[PDB]
Amino acid sequence: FDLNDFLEQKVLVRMEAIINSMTMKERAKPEIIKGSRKRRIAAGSGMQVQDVNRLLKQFDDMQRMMKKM
RNA sequence: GGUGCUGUUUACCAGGUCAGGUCCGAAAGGAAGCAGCCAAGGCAGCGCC
Repeated sequence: FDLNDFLEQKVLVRMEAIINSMTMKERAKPEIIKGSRKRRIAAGSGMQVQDVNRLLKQFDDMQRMMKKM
């Protein structure tokens, strides 16, 4: 279960904007995304790093709730 | 080395285009620009010089 998936699922259009600013590898291995990449993605989708982390925060809980069934 | 071809490879770090999103604006409209893609580079094979 990756971010390509999480995508298939005003605050929603902005949640796509962010993933839309990532690369295939970042969607395939979210963990590889540290500060530098966060920065690239925030500016790339007119957001703020906090916003991204937020989106990253969600996927994590969503993924975590995927390793429980 | 250069050059052509082919395969491969490359988040951002003065290429181009720029979905999506963002910014400025009452608006008309401007602006920057991620991913992609094209280009360019890297690693190689073959040919040519």
